[PDB]
Amino acid sequence: AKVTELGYLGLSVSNLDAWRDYAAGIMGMQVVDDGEDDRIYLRMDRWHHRIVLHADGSDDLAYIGWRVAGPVELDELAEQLKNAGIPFEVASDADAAERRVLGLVKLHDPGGNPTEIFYGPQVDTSSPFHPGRPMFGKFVTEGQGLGHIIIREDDVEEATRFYRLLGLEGAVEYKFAVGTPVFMHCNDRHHSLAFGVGPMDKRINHLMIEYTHLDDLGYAHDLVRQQKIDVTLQIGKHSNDEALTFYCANPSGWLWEPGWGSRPAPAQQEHYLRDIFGHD
Amino acid sequence: AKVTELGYLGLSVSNLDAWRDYAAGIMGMQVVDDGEDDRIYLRMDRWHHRIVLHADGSDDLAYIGWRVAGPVELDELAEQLKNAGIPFEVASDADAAERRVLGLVKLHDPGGNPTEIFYGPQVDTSSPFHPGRPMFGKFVTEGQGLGHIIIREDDVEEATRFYRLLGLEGAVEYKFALPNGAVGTPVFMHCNDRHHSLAFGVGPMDKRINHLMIEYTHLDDLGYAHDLVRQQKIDVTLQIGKHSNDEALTFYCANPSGWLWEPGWGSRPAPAQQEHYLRDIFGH
Amino acid sequence: AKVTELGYLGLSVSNLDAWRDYAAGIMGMQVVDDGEDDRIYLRMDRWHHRIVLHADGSDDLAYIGWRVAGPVELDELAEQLKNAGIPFEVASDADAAERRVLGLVKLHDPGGNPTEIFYGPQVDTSSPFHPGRPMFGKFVTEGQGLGHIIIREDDVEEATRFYRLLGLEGAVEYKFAVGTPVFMHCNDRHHSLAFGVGPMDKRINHLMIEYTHLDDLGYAHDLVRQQKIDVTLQIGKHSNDEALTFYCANPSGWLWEPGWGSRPAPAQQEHYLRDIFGHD
Amino acid sequence: AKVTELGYLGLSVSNLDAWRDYAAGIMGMQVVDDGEDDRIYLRMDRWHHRIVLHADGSDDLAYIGWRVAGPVELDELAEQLKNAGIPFEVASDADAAERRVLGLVKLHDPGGNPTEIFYGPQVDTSSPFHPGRPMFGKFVTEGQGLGHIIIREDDVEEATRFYRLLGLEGAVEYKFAVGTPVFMHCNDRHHSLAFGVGPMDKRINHLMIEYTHLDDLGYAHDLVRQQKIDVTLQIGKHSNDEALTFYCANPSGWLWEPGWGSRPAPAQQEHYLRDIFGHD
Amino acid sequence: AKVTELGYLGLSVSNLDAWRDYAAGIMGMQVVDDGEDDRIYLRMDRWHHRIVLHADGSDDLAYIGWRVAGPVELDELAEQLKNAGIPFEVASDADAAERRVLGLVKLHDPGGNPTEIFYGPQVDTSSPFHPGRPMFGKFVTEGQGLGHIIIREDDVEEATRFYRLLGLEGAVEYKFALPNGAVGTPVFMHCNDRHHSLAFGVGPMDKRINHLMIEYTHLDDLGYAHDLVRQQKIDVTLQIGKHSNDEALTFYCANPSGWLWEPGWGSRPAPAQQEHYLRDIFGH
Amino acid sequence: AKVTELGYLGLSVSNLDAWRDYAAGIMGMQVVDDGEDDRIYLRMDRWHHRIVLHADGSDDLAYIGWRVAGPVELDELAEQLKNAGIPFEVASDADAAERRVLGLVKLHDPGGNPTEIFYGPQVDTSSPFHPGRPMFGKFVTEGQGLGHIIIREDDVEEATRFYRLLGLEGAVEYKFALPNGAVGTPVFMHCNDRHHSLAFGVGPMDKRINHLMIEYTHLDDLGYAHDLVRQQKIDVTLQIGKHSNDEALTFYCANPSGWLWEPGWGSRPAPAQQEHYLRDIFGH
Amino acid sequence: AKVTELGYLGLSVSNLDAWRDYAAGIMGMQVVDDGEDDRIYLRMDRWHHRIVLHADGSDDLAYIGWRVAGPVELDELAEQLKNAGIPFEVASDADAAERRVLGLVKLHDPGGNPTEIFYGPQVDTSSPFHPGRPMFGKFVTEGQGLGHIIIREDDVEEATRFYRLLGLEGAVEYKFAVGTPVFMHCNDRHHSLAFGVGPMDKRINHLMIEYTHLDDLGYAHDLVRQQKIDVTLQIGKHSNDEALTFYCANPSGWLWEPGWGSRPAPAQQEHYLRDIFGHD
Ligand SMILES: [Fe+3]
Ligand SMILES: [Fe+3]
Ligand SMILES: [Fe+3]
Ligand SMILES: [Fe+3]
Ligand SMILES: [Fe+3]
Ligand SMILES: [Fe+3]
Ligand SMILES: [Fe+3]
Repeated sequence: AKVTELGYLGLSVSNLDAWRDYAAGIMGMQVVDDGEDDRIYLRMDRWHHRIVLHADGSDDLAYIGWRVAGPVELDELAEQLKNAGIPFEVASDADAAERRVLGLVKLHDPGGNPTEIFYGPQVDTSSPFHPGRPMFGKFVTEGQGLGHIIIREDDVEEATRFYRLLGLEGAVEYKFAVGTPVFMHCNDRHHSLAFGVGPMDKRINHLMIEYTHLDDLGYAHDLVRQQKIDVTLQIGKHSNDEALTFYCANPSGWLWEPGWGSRPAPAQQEHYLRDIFGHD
Repeated sequence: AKVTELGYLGLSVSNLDAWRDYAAGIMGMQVVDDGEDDRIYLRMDRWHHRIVLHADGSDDLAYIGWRVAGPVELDELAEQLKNAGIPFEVASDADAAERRVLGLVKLHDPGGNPTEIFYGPQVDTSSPFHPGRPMFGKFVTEGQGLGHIIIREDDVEEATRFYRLLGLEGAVEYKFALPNGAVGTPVFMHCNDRHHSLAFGVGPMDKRINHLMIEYTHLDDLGYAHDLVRQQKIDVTLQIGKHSNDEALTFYCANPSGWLWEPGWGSRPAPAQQEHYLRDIFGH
Repeated sequence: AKVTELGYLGLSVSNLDAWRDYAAGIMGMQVVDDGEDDRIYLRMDRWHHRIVLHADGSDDLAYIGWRVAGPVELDELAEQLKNAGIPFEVASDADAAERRVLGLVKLHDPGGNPTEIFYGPQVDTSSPFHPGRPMFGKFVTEGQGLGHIIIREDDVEEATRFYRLLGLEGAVEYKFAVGTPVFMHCNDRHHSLAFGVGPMDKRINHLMIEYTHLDDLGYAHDLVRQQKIDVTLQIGKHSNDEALTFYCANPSGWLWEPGWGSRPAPAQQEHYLRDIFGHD
Repeated sequence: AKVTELGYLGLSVSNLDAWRDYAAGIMGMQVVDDGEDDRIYLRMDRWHHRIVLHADGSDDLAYIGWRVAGPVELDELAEQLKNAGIPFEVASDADAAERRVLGLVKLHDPGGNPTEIFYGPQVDTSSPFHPGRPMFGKFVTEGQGLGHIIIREDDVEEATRFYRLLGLEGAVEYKFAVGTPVFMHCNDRHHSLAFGVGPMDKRINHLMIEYTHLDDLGYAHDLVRQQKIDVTLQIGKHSNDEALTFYCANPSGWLWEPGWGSRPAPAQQEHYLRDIFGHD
Repeated sequence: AKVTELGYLGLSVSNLDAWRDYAAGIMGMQVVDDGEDDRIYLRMDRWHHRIVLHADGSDDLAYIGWRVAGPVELDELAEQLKNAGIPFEVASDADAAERRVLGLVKLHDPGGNPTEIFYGPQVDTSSPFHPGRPMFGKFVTEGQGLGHIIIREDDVEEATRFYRLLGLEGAVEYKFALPNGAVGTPVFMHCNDRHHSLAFGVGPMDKRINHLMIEYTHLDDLGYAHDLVRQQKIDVTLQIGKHSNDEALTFYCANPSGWLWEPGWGSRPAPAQQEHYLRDIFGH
Repeated sequence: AKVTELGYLGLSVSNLDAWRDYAAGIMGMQVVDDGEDDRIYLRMDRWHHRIVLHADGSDDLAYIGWRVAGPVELDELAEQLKNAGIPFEVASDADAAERRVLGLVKLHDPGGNPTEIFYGPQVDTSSPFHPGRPMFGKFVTEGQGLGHIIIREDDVEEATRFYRLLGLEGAVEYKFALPNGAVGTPVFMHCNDRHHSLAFGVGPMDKRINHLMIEYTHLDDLGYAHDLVRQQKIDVTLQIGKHSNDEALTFYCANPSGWLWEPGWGSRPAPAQQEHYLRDIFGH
Repeated sequence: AKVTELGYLGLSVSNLDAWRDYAAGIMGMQVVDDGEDDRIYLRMDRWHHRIVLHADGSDDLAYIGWRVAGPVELDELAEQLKNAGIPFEVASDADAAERRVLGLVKLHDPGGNPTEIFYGPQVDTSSPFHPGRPMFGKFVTEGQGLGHIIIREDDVEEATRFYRLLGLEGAVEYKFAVGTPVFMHCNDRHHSLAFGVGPMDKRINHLMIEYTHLDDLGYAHDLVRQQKIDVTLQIGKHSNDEALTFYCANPSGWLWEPGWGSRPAPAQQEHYLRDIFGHD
C-alpha cells in the first residue's frame, strides 16, 4: 500500500478575513463556513475542502494529510509503520469525522511535521464548486492532490527514507557547501513534496496550486499587481516540473506559487543545475 | 450567405427582481448590469450577453437577433432582402453599439416579430462567465446560439419562406389531429448543429413568444435547476421527457413574464435530412 | 482469485404471470420457459438467463450467484474460504447443471443470505436476446453483471470482511444514530452490492438494472405510469453511482430501480452526505 | 513461464506431391524444399516454416511444437515439468537445429502425443512469404500461432492438468452420455488446442488455418469445389470462436478447416449447447 | 483565388550587425548571407528566407510579400486588381529571381505600403533550418506565414476593401474610448489558421510598420528570448500578457530599427465568425 | 472535371523476354498474357494492368492513358478540348475494349506524345495480384496512378497549358544554371496525392520518355530490387537518394528498352502550394 | 530492479580535434567543453552528454554506463551483484560527480570491460541541444539510450548470464564452426548490446546512433562521401533490428553506424541466417 495524493493541509492562521480576500478573492478558491467557531475551509474541487484554516492566532502549518485508497490500504500502511518503529495513532471515528474522512492515522515525520494518513474524504457532489472570484477554468486536482509543498526537515536522509516508506518516490533533483533539495511524487503531479532547501523560519516554505487554464493565472497575476502585493519570484519555469508559475506572499507571511502547465515526473530520476527561465 | 445562429433575444419585462432570481438564481445565468436606466443583461457564456431585459412594463418578446459571420455576409443578406422587396433599416453605429454588435439590420418577420441580423457580438474574454448559482458545468452555446424559441406566426407558409431567405433550413416536423379533422403541422428550422433554432405553426398565441429552450452541458445542472423549481413551486407545465425531433431531455416551466422556459440536456443535431413524426418519445 | 461479477439471482415468487407482465412486458426482459414445472427464467443478454423465478409461493431472494473466471479460480476461492473457517459445499455436476453452470460452490454470507460462486455460465449464442417489449437498445451487462442489489445484513462489519474475502472492494459511502451504508464492486459497475441501509423486512431491498439507451428508461417510466403502478423514488441521481434511475414496486412487493448512465466506481474511496438531485 | 503459441506441427505423410497441390495449390501455403531427402516444409509467414511434412509413409501427427519466449522461460518450464514428475528431454543443439530452433525440449502429453517446447524459431526475413497460389491477403499468425488443432486424449482431465501446467488456459465449452470437449488458449487466438471430442482413429482430428481476407477463403472454397473434393462441414460458425470456416479432407485422410474472422477467447469461461449457424 | 499567407517582409535597416545580434542571437533566426553587396537574409524555416534586410540607411518597412498558391491563382488575382482599377506591375523573371520567387506582381496598398503578391517561394530543403541561438523547438510558420504585422493606414475603410479584394477576411476587433469622445476601431484580418496576419487603424504612426509578431512552437524558447533581453536591457515596452483576440502569450520589445517585435507562444486560430472586445485578457 | 491519375502506359519494346525478367523478375510486377499475338501486360495491383508491352520492334513510349472518374466527366473534358480547338478521336467500344476501359478519347500533347483519357478500367478482383518475384508488401497505386513519368516537350509553356486544361496542377519546381548563363526550369505536375504524375522541361531527349518512377509500400522491397540489380549488373545511373520535391527514397536504373526506371519508397504528397528548389536533398 | 538504458560511453581518444570534426561536424553531435584539461563531451539530447572523450592518447573504450531508475533500484542491483559473487564498488559522491550522476556503481563484465551502473544523470534543460552541423531532426534517445554497441567477450555464455543479471534480455539471433552472436535489450531499442561476433582487436566494434529523420542520415552519408572517408558496410538492413544504416570509420579506427528507422525487439526470441538487403 502507498499514499496516492497530497489530500489536504491544515493551516494555523491569525487573520481569517485577510485569508478570505486572498484565497477566494484572488486565487479563486471557495470559502466554506459550516458554523464552527474556530475554523473555516477552502475548497478547490468536488471535495468538501482541500485546506482547513484554523484561527488559532499562529501563522504556520498545522498538518499534512496523505490519501490512501481505502481501509485495507490504511491498515497495510499502519502495519508498515509499526514494523519500522514509527509511533502512530489510529484516530477515533470522531477524530476522523472532524477531518471529514472515514479513517485516519496521525503521526509525525522525522522533522516533526504533523502528518496524517487517511482514506475516504467527504465529497460534496450535490453542491458544485463555486469559485470566490470568476474563473475561466478549474484547479488541477484529479488524482493529483491539491498541489505541492516545500516543508522543513533537519535530517534530509531520514525524511527521504520516511517518505519512501509512505509510498512516495524521489531523490535529489538539483545540485546548487553543495545543497541538495529532494523532490518526491506519488501520482502524475511532478511532485507533491520537496525538502532540503536550506534553513527555514517556518514549517512550510510554499504551496503551489495549479490552474487548468492559463488565463486564470494571468487573472490572478493581475489582481496581485493591482492589490500591489509582494512578488518574490517572477513568472518562469523550473527545470524539473517545467511549469509556468509565480511566487507571492500570503497573509501568513509565506509563499503561494500559483501555476499552470506542470508536467509529470520523469519515470527515471534526473538532476539539474539551474532553472529554465524566469523566476527573478 | 446565411444566418449562423440565434444570437440574442430582447425581452420586455415588468419585474426585474423576479427575473434576476429566476434566470440567475435558478437557471444559472449571470446578471450583467451596466448602470443603464432601463435594462439589465443575462449572460450564459463569453458573449457580453445572450438576453436583454428591458424594464418597460410589458411581458413579451421585444426583438430576436440572428448572427451572420461578418460585414460582407451582412451586405449579401441585405441585398437578398431588398431583391425580395422586404423592408429593412440599416442600423447606424450607435444602434449597433446599443445591441453590443459591430453591425446590424433591423426588420420584421411576416408575423410582425421584430427581427435583427448582426455580425460581431461583444465578447468579454477578460471577465469569464460566472454563474448566478453554483454550476457543475456550462451552457451549450458554441456555434449553436442561445437555444431555440417558439414564436407566433399567422401565416406559416409566409414565415417558412421568410426564414429560408435568411438561410435557415427545415420543414414540418410533426403531424397531429385537430378537433375538426384538421391537421396541425408545426414547422421546425435550424441554421447550425442545434436541432432547431426556431419553430412556429403550433396554433394561436397571446404573446409573440411561447417558449425558450436553453441547454446545459451537464445533466446535474438540469437536475439542480429542477430541484430548486420544486423547492419553489414554479409551474412545471410539462414533466421530464423526450421530443421525437430534438431527442433532448428537458422540462418545461414558467418564467416571471408568464411564458415558458424549457431547460434541457443532451439535444441531438438536426438530421442530414427532413423527417416527420406523429408523436413524441416519452414523458412531457 | 476474485469474483468478477454479479452473475445471477434466484428469486422465490408467488405469481409467475404477474412477473411476466412486469419483467418482460415493462422492463423488456425475455421470458425463457424450458418446460420445468417449478420455474421460469429471465434473460437480459447472451446468457441463457440472469434471473431465475422459482414459483415456490414465497416472495423474496432465493440465492445470489457470483462469477469467477474458471475452475482454477473457483478452487483458489474455495481454498480461501476453507482457510477462513467459512463452511461451503462444492456442488455436484448435477447441481451445477441445474444452475446452467460448469462448476458451483454453495455457501451463505454472515447475514444468512444464500451465496453461490460459479464459473462457466450457459450462453445461448445461437438464439439472440429478444426483448419482451420493444427496445431501443440493450441492457448493460458486459463484464459488469446483471446490476446491483441491496441486501440485508445484521453484522455490517462481518459482511464487509466476508465480501472482501470474495474479492469485492469497498467501504462506507454515505453518513446519514449515524447510519453507514457500505457499497462494493468487483468490476466497472459502480457497485454490485450494498448493505447496512437499516432494518429490512425482506432479504433484498432492491435491484438496479441498467439500459444502454436513455429512451428505454423513458419507455419503461411511461408504461409504469400508464399501468398506474407504485413509484417510491422519482427520477434522480445518487452522489455515488451518478446514474439516472427511478424506483418502483415489483409483483413480489420490493423495488426495482431501472436506470441509465451509471459511472464506474472511483479508484479511491469517497463518502457523501446526500444525493445529487431527485429521488423524492 | 508459459507457452505463447502453437508454433509448428510435424506431419507424417504418404504422398508429398498431393500435399503440394493441396497445401500450396489450394490453401496458398509456400512449399519450402531445402534439399533434405525425407521432408519438405510448409510456410505461412516470416518463419522458415510452420509445418513439416515427413514423408515416412504414415498419415498422422508426428509432433506439436509450443513456443516460449526465450532460454530463461524454457528453463523455468523444464523445471516445472521436473517438479510435476513429467519425463522430458532437453534436446541437443543438433536436434534443435533439425527443428530450426535455438532451444528445444521434447516430451509427451498424457495421451501419448509427441509434444515439443522451444524458443527462437528460424525466421527468413530476407525472403518474403510467396504463396503457392494467388492470395488477396495473408494468414493470421502474428502472436497467434499457426492455428488450432483437435487432438486425441484418453484422459480428458489429465490432459487438461498437463496443458494448464504448460501455461494454457481453458475448460469445457460445450455440453453435447453427456460429452464435454475442452478448449484451450495461450494468446489472442480463441483457442490453439481442443480435445475430448470422442473416439478418434488418428492423433489429430483437424487443423484450422485462418486468412486475414475473406476473399481468400472463398477462393479456396471454390478451388475445392472445382477439384470436386470432400466437404464434411459446410460454411458456418461455432458458438465459441465465432469464426467463419469450412471443413474439408486433406491428402492424409483428416480435416483442414480453412477460416476467417475468429474472435479472441472470452476473458472468463463460458459454455454453449450448440453452434451459431451452418456446419451441416 | 486569394492570398494564403504573409510570406515575407522586406526591411530597410541602417545597422546590419545589430540586426544579426538581435534577430539571430536573441530571436533564434538564421542569418543567410548570399554574398550580395546590399542585403542579407533572415531565415525561420525551410524557405530560403522570411525577412530581407536591405542595408540602405533607413529604418522602416520596404515591402510586404503575400503568397498565393500558384500561377493560375496569381493571374486570377491580377485580373481582379485590374477590374478594380488598381495599378500593378507584372514583375519579370529577374524581379522574381531577386525575391526568390517564381512569379510576382508589385503594387501599393491605399496607405502607400509597397505590396507584393507571389507564388513559388525558394525552399532550401537540403540545408535545414539552423537557429542563430540554441532553440528548444522551432518557429510556427506552416501555412500561417511569418507572423502578423501592424501597418500604417490613413484610410481604414479603403484599406479594409483593398485587403478583402486580395482575399483576407476580418473586421474591427476592438472598441476603445479616445480623449475627445471618439471611438478607435482597429481592424484585424486573416487569410489562414493564424488568428490574424494583418492589422491597422491603431492611430497615427511615424513608420510604415508598428510591430511584428513571431511565434515559437515551444514556450521555453519564448522564455529563453525573454531572458536574453533582460540580460541585455532591451526595451520591453509591454510585459508578458494575453490579447483578447489572438489569445496568445507574448511580450513586446524594441528591435534595432526602432520599432517593435512581439515574440509569442500559443496563438489561437481566428474564430469561424467575427466578434469584438472592449479590453484585453491579462498583462501587457 | 479533371484527370484523376496516370492510369496506364503503352510501351513499344523489341525484346519481350528481357522485359519479363526485368519488370517481373526484379521489379515484382505480374506478367499477364492474354494469348494475344503482339502484346503482353504488366500488372501492379487489382487493375487488369498498368503497363502494355507492344512487341513491335521499337523501344519507346507508345501512349499515355489518363483516368477520369466516369462518362459524364469524359464528356465534360471532351467539350473543353473542343472549345480549346484541340483535335481528338472519340474511340468506339472496340477501341475501349482494346485498352481494357469503358470509354476513351485519343489525342496528342503539344510534343506529339499520344495521349488518352479514359474512364472505367478493367479490374480483376477474382484473381488477386501475384508478384513475379516474392514481395514483402505491394505497389503504391490507389488513387495515385502507376507512378510518375518524365516526357519530351519541345514547348514547355504550351505543354503546361495543355495539361492544366486536362486538370493537372503544378509549375516549375527547380532552377539550375546552364553552361551559357541560361536557366533550366523543369515543370512538375500532379492530379492527386502523388507528389507529381508528370514532368518535362529537362532538356533534349532522344526518346519520348526519360524515366518512370514506381513506388513500393515497403522499403524492404526497394532493398530487394536494389540487391538483384547489383547481382545482375544493371546500370544504376543514379544512386540511392532524395529529391527536394517528392522527398522520396529512390534509385534510378536502366530497363531493356534503353531508358530509366526509378524504383522508390516513401514519396510525400504534393504540397498544398507551389514552391521551388535550387538543389536536391541527398544522394542521386 | 533492472537497467533501463545504455546511458553513456567513455572513450579514450588520441585526437580530440579530429573527433570534433567527425562527431559534431559530420554526425551533428554538440561539443561540450566545460574547461577540464583531459576531456570534452559529446551531447545528443537533454543530457549534459551521452559520450565522454578522454584524451589519454589511447583509442578504445574507457567505460559503459547503464542507467537505473533511482537510488532504491541502484541498491537492489548492488545487492543482486553481491549475491552473485560479482565484485563491485559503490563510487563516492565525488566519483559520481565526475560522471555527472547522483549515484554510481563501478564494476567489470566477464570480458573485462569497465561497466558502470548509475541513476540521476545531469540534464541541461535550460540549454537546448544545439547540433554541430545543421540537422533536420534529432537523435533517438528518449527512454532508448544513446544507441547500441558490439563489445568484446571471451566467454559468450558468462557474458550473457552477467547481462541478464543486470536486467537485459536476449539470446542468439544469427547462426552464421557455426558462430552465434548474442543480442540484448532493456527497453524499446531493438538492442543496446551485442557480442560474440568473433575475434576483435579492440574492446568495442561499433556504435550505432539513430536519427529521427531520414534526411539526417543522407546528410551524413554525403558529408562522409565528400570528405572521402572509409565505408566498410553500405546502406542496408539487418534482419533483426530492421534499421536503415551505414558503417564508417571514426578517428579512433573503429566503426560508427549512423542509422534510421530501427524497430523494437520482438517480444519473443527469433533467429535469422542472413540480413535483409545491402550492407555490402
Ligand atoms: Fe514549487
Ligand atoms: Fe422546445
Ligand atoms: Fe441502487
Ligand atoms: Fe475448429
Ligand atoms: Fe500583435
Ligand atoms: Fe522521378
Ligand atoms: Fe549494429
